Amino acid sequence: IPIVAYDIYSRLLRERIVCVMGPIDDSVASLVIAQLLFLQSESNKKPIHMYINSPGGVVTAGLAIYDTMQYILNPICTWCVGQAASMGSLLLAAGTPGMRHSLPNSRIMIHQPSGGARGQATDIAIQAEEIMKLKKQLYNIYAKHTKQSLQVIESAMERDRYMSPMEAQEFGILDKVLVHP
Amino acid sequence: IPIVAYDIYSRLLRERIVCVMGPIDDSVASLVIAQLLFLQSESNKKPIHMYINSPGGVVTAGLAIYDTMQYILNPICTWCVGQAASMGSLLLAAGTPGMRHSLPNSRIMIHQPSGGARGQATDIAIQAEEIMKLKKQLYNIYAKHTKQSLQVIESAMERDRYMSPMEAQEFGILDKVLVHP
Amino acid sequence: IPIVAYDIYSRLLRERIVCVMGPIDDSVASLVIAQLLFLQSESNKKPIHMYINSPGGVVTAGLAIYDTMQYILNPICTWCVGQAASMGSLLLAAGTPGMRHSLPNSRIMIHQPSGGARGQATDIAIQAEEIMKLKKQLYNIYAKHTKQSLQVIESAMERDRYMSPMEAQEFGILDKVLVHP
Amino acid sequence: IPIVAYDIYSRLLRERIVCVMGPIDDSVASLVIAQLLFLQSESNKKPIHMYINSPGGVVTAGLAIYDTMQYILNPICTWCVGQAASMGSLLLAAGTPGMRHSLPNSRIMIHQPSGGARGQATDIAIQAEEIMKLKKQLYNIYAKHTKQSLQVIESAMERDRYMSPMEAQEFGILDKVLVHP
Amino acid sequence: IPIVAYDIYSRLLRERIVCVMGPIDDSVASLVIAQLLFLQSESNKKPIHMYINSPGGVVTAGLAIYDTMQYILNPICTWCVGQAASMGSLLLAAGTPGMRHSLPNSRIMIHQPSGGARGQATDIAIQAEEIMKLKKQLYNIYAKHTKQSLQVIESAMERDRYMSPMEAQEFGILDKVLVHP
Amino acid sequence: IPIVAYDIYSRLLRERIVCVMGPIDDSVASLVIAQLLFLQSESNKKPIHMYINSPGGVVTAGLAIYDTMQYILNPICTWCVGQAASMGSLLLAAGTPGMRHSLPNSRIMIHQPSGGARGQATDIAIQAEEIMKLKKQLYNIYAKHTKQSLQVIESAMERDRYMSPMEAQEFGILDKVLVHP
Amino acid sequence: IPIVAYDIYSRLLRERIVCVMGPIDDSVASLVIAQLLFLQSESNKKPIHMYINSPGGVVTAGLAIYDTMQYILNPICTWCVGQAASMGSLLLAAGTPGMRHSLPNSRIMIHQPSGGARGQATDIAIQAEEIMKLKKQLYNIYAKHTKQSLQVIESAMERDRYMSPMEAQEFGILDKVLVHP
Amino acid sequence: IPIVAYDIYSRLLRERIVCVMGPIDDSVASLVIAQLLFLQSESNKKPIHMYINSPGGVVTAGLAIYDTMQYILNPICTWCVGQAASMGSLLLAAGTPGMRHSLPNSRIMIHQPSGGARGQATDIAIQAEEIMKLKKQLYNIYAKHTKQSLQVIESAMERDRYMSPMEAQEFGILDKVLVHP
Amino acid sequence: IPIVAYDIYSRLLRERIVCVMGPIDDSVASLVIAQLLFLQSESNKKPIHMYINSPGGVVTAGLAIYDTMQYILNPICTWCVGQAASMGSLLLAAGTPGMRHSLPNSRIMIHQPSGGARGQATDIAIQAEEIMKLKKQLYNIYAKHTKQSLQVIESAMERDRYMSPMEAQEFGILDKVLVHP
Ligand SMILES: *[B]([O])([O])[C]([C][C]([C])[C])[N]C(=O)[C]([C]C1=[C][C]=[C][C]=[C]1)[N]C(=O)C1=[C]N=[C][C]=N1
Ligand SMILES: *[B]([O])([O])[C]([C][C]([C])[C])[N]C(=O)[C]([C]C1=[C][C]=[C][C]=[C]1)[N]C(=O)C1=[C]N=[C][C]=N1
Ligand SMILES: *[B]([O])([O])[C]([C][C]([C])[C])[N]C(=O)[C]([C]C1=[C][C]=[C][C]=[C]1)[N]C(=O)C1=[C]N=[C][C]=N1
Ligand SMILES: *[B]([O])([O])[C]([C][C]([C])[C])[N]C(=O)[C]([C]C1=[C][C]=[C][C]=[C]1)[N]C(=O)C1=[C]N=[C][C]=N1
Ligand SMILES: *[B]([O])([O])[C]([C][C]([C])[C])[N]C(=O)[C]([C]C1=[C][C]=[C][C]=[C]1)[N]C(=O)C1=[C]N=[C][C]=N1
Ligand SMILES: *[B]([O])([O])[C]([C][C]([C])[C])[N]C(=O)[C]([C]C1=[C][C]=[C][C]=[C]1)[N]C(=O)C1=[C]N=[C][C]=N1
Ligand SMILES: *[B]([O])([O])[C]([C][C]([C])[C])[N]C(=O)[C]([C]C1=[C][C]=[C][C]=[C]1)[N]C(=O)C1=[C]N=[C][C]=N1
Ligand SMILES: *[B]([O])([O])[C]([C][C]([C])[C])[N]C(=O)[C]([C]C1=[C][C]=[C][C]=[C]1)[N]C(=O)C1=[C]N=[C][C]=N1
Ligand SMILES: *[B]([O])([O])[C]([C][C]([C])[C])[N]C(=O)[C]([C]C1=[C][C]=[C][C]=[C]1)[N]C(=O)C1=[C]N=[C][C]=N1
Repeated sequence: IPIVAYDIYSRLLRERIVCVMGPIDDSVASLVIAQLLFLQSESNKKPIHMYINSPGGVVTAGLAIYDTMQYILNPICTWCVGQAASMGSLLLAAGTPGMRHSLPNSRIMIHQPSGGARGQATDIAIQAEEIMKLKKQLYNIYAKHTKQSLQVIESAMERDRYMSPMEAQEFGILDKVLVHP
Repeated sequence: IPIVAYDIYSRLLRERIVCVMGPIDDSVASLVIAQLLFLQSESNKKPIHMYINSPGGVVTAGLAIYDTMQYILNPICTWCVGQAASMGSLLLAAGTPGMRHSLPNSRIMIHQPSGGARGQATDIAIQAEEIMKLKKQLYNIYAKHTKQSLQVIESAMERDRYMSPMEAQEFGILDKVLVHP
Repeated sequence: IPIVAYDIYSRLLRERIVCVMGPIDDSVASLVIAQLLFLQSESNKKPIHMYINSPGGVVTAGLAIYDTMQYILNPICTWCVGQAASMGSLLLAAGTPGMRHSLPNSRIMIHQPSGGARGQATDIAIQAEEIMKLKKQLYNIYAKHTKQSLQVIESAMERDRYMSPMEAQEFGILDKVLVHP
Repeated sequence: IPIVAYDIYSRLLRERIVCVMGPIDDSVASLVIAQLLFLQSESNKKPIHMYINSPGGVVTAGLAIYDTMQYILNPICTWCVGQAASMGSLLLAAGTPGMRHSLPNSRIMIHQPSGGARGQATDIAIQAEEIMKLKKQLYNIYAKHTKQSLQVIESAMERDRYMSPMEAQEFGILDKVLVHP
Repeated sequence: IPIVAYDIYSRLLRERIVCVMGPIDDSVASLVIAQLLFLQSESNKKPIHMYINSPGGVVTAGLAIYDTMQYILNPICTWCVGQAASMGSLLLAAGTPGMRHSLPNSRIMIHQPSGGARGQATDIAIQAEEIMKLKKQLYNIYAKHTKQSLQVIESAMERDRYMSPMEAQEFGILDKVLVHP
Repeated sequence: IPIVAYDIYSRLLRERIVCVMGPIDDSVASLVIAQLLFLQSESNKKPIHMYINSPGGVVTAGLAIYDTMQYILNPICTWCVGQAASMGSLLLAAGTPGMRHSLPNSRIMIHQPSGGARGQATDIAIQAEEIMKLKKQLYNIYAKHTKQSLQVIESAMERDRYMSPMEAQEFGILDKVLVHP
Repeated sequence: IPIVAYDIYSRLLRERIVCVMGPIDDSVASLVIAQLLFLQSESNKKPIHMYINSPGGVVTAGLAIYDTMQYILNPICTWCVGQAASMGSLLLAAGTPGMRHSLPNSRIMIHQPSGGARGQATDIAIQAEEIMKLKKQLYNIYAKHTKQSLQVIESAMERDRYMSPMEAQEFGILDKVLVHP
Repeated sequence: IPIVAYDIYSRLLRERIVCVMGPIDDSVASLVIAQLLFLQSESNKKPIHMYINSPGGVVTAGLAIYDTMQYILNPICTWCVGQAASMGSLLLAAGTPGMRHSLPNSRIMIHQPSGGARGQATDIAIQAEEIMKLKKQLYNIYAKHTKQSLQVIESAMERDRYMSPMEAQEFGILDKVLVHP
Repeated sequence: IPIVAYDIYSRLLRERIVCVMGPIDDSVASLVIAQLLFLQSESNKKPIHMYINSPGGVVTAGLAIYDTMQYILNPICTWCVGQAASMGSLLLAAGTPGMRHSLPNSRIMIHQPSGGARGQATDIAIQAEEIMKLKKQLYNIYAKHTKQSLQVIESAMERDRYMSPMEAQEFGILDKVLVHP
């Protein structure tokens, strides 16, 4: 990591740029929330830019970031660079309307959640009930921000669904596919 | 394994004695069914003795043995030696009425089934539905042979429930606790 | 393995009983085919009994057994004991019409094939084309023996589909659910 | 970890924000207590904000934090971000009354403690007695802060019990579910 | 294993000699019970000789053997060769009165049972209750055959208690310490 | 492996049936050659039946079998059961003209050889020259028995090429696709 | 570890607070002694606060800390936070009389030392003699600071003995159980 | 890493030199994009120099860098040092026309993408469709910057194709092969 | 690493001394090139000293360094300390004529390149062609700087060829063997 607020990510932080890179877990989520709360405290008016290059991650860690993005007053511009899959595509869609961007060659992928269950039949019934609830929760989120109906969402996310940026724009995950500024 | 129809288990087979020992898996189940079908073909009238010392095992392997025991015409005497837990307690209860035996110091344990699930939320919902069906199936079997109501069965099997032979007799899992012949 | 044509499976072979137990691989398939060809050479008229307790296995190994069952002149009675999943459910359905049996508590499961692919994009395109062809092949087989239409087959096998013996009979996988002979 | 009191968590510390993130162990507990004692020494009047995103952890480490929260004079606002399970849900409930918050999409889970025992029968009897005492201890804590009766607590925590924020508010684990400030 | 009913242990079986050697598990217990039932069927009058050299083993496997020894009509002579610890000392004490032997340099050891427990606090409470019951069970057995009071048994077995053959005879575990026949 | 010249493969050997099953290595090749030489010595006139279910194997081991098949005077009938890939498809094609068979659902696959090289640049140049020679060798063999030109062979084997039995017959790998005898 | 004498533990050191956290080994002991000697050199009059959250540790490492606590002139206040087991409970008891504190929900555990021995019988006799001496040493220490007789100490520490803070106060391990300052 | 903006890579950053070294993954891509955005913000007019020594890497990580290079207004000079294979050769070709350089002894390699697929046949069909789309995408990129037709691109990239710098210049991957400045 | 531009290698960098130590890989090559470009930018006239102690390394990483040495305008003095084998001997020979040095007891070794190949026969033919080209490339480099004919080079490098400094000077790898300055 190179040095220029000294190391390169801190130097970008002064620009109000937050990088969401790689798998999203609790540690990653913790960091991003900290930066979003810091950037809100520096000012509640200036936009924040979130650059997303992620294969996905943990649902509750992603929902933590998503709630933080909704809760802070700042407008948030989201940028898909390279890929946005699972949680990364959800966070991309959660950007302020008219402020959700992709580069020309990024890939978007959406799908239903996956997990596991163990134990006695009663413990398994509880855990299956919980992942079903989370599935419905996530589908509501995607319906809200993309404006697609629940039926469309359910049909699209049953299996892995890869999108080009133009397809994603048509779907409602993002607003602009920009080549040059 | 010692030699006396030559090795000691084959020598017992001539007595119409089948040994169900240790964990019950497909291989074990395969063997026991083979011996039961052989002993039926040698005669459909003479009783068979099943000696059970088992910690439990795979549900479908156990249900395979259980169905074989019901299907053949021979009366089957069951003997609890040492322990009968999970499937072993179910097979013990499945013996011909009035022919289900324990030695004085054997332990019986009954409980609900356990397992796992993996994959997408839809795959998990299917697998949880399947272990729930198996649970209801097994509870019906225990209710049939012990004469307890379903409510009693459900209450008893929610957690691990260890029994002395006298308790098991009271429950209806077995008929006789014998010290000497 | 006990001794009574001496060991218990050889002793059953004299009864024209073939055991298909556990995962189906090339070795298992090799054995079963050998026994079927032997039993045909001993006589082409007498029925053969195939007892199936299997979680599934390799497609080509299973198709090897399936072709052997069709090719020999003998009628083949199939028996589901414990479970028939994947290839095991297909082999169960491949028994001579009116001769396909389940015990009361067996579970049947049907689903589409699964696999993997690796290499260059051209190698992956070839391997995906091959598993697609195998899927269509298998669906034709199930349609033939169950008399369901292809559409029904495709709908049923998209995900894991567990069946009781009565459901399986309704589906057309088997003819008789027998409690006692 | 980015740099802006220089690194991002230290920069939040100046805001009197303590982050309780991931599994709670002795090291984590040590850190949180240190920060709480530091923030009390900086002033005993100003509130402290505890942001909780935790799957749970060690009972004594969690009880250490819980006692520290009760002992210091400062009011403590608790924030559920993402999830609060086991100890995390207990620490969330331990916040100053009227000051316990969740974001809209957080999950709360409550359950009884789990552990192990080994050794001679006398050693096992001691260890089982100890985890039983800890269970009663924890149930008293939850009853105190949620105002539910012990009977309700015992019924709810026998198995894993997941809650939405509104359900948690109804239960008494938290006071406010906030979308925007 | 050398050959002389051909291999050396089978050749001893014709003498009505059963060898209980090494750790006692289900497999070992299965074998010994099979031999005891065979030797009873050959005649119910002739004594059986059990030669014991064991460090101990599984409680239910040992109790299986112990019940078999009580159930068969034959008198059983027990021989301590080398050591009898845990279950081995219990099986030695279970021989027919006046027929329990040690060689001059054998060691006897008695102690309480050991085990483990895991899971939720409710599961641990059940498992601890079960090992306590087994402890009381075993102490009753030792009191019966040695004629010591329960209080003496409890005091002696709290910790590992090694005995010479003469001490064991004084205790009541055995009757004769023989140098030459 | 079951017993009926006693075990099932030996019992088939008396029928002049050789089984080529699974991966082809030196050991497998050794066995098959031994059986072919034995069956020739029993008579040079009677046909031999080779049943092939193989994923492939070592080139020199396969070429060993192939040369043996050409060298012995007996006509050889080849049977594809399940699959014939790599060497297995070559051995299938090497059967006596008009005597090469597939079952209806077998898969045939043909491809070029694969391997590795290591060492100094001079050692690598030698090893690459050797696998190139082997490639040309094998393509000549396939051209001979299928009657396709070298150009066709080279085009077909550049990548993995799966065939149905009818396609294989069209290609010239086999003569008859038989459903029933 | 966060930064505010800069990192949080150094910042507490300026308050004369020493943290004894987790397992006590030579490294941990080295650190604590260094801090105690530093804090004595800064002044011999001002009290030191030792916060203890420990599962236990090495006897000689703990005795090193204990001797340092006795040797320095400063009064030492000890605080049980979360747990004090083994050496942690001993160090808690070693605080200046009237200055030994617990929070309400801490657990105290006392027990005898444990270890191992290896080698020749002479080497084992030496090592057993050494752990016996250490046991007597430790029991004298506990008797001194708790004012219990040796007999009481020996009885209490034979097995693991868990205490609530009030029980510990009654025992004499600590003076005050404080809820709020 | 040596120190002279202090460490050697930061010291080069002040020269507007970005190093793309070794395998290209998300972390590497993240860093390079950060530096490119920083260098654009320092001025949009001054050229950037990208030094490439890479064996290749992840497609989406590489496409992320490639899109960033196109999006920023600065001209970008690319330098092949040592090797440019896979993504490294693509990034080399993506430099500003007339500004793409190689040293005399660098090797360029181009080839099609590689990957894997797993799961059900439907999941495999989706994943194969996705790598096919990515292949077409990449071939369009190479056609754009090298000015070769798609047919030429497809023919060249079917297998690994190594190039000297002069060959690469002829192909259109680069403009200048420089010995001295 | 000790501190005196602060750590010892940075302190030498101010002397225009670059250390090439141990195996040469991409990371090592990256560092050396960075330092050479930095030292050129500080001035294009002042010589650079390269101290070489290397067992060898990756060809393209070494060729990267070699091209950098040729490209920069500065004269480069090379010093063999301890050993120069493979790439290390090539880099030693690449120093400015009259400026290539060895200490008295250094060992030089030259040999041909080594590697590996895998895959289909076509992939292996490509990879063997590539290592052959690299071999010819390297032999041209050695011929250029040592002034030996290609025939001499080929003969010398077929096997490992160790040289004393005087032998190396005779060969033309270096100019001066210095005892004292
Ligand atoms: B995605 O592919 O990243 C996807 C999120 C999408 C639905 C918005 N991720 C998941 O579904 C994860 C997968 C995972 C499981 C286990 C560890 C790490 C990642 N599922 C969960 O996180 C999860 C959480 N609670 C219950 C079940 N599954
Ligand atoms: B018992 O304790 O043996 C119990 C049977 C009882 C309910 C009559 N066994 C099980 O429940 C087993 C546990 C197991 C799981 C996995 C491997 C081996 C054993 N459960 C199952 O076999 C099972 C089968 N299908 C679905 C889910 N679980
Ligand atoms: B079943 O669940 O057993 C199922 C067969 C069903 C469709 C009649 N099995 C498979 O689909 C197997 C799974 C498997 C993969 C790899 C090793 C072992 C088992 N699939 C294949 O065998 C296969 C074969 N060729 C290509 C792809 N997949
Ligand atoms: B929770 O799920 O985090 C839960 C706490 C809840 C009851 C408030 N955690 C536990 O119960 C832990 C689980 C655990 C065991 C072992 C290592 C780490 C975590 N139990 C204990 O910590 C514990 C402590 N002492 C005795 C027994 N169990
Ligand atoms: B002895 O030392 O062999 C002793 C038996 C004695 C009391 C007559 N053995 C045990 O107590 C065994 C130890 C053991 C545990 C686990 C695996 C193997 C051996 N205890 C048990 O077998 C047991 C059984 N059920 C519950 C708890 N412990
Ligand atoms: B096939 O897929 O089985 C194929 C044979 C076909 C061309 C008739 N097999 C091979 O090409 C084998 C693959 C292999 C390599 C290493 C171990 C085992 C199998 N190739 C060789 O055996 C081989 C032999 N000598 C040199 C190079 N490769
Ligand atoms: B306690 O549980 O931490 C306890 C101390 C108590 C008696 C005040 N600890 C010990 O007894 C330790 C256990 C241990 C053994 C080996 C490594 C680490 C910890 N015993 C000893 O340290 C020890 C030292 N010398 C001889 C024997 N045992
Ligand atoms: B090259 O050799 O680096 C090449 C890129 C070229 C086509 C411009 N790389 C790939 O094709 C990579 C290989 C790889 C696979 C898995 C992990 C790391 C690298 N392929 C992919 O990244 C990929 C991505 N999505 C789907 C399939 N393959
Ligand atoms: B030397 O011994 O360091 C020698 C270089 C000499 C010819 C100037 N090294 C090599 O030949 C290396 C060996 C190596 C292989 C694999 C990893 C690391 C080192 N060969 C190569 O680097 C290479 C590169 N491309 C193709 C084949 N071999």
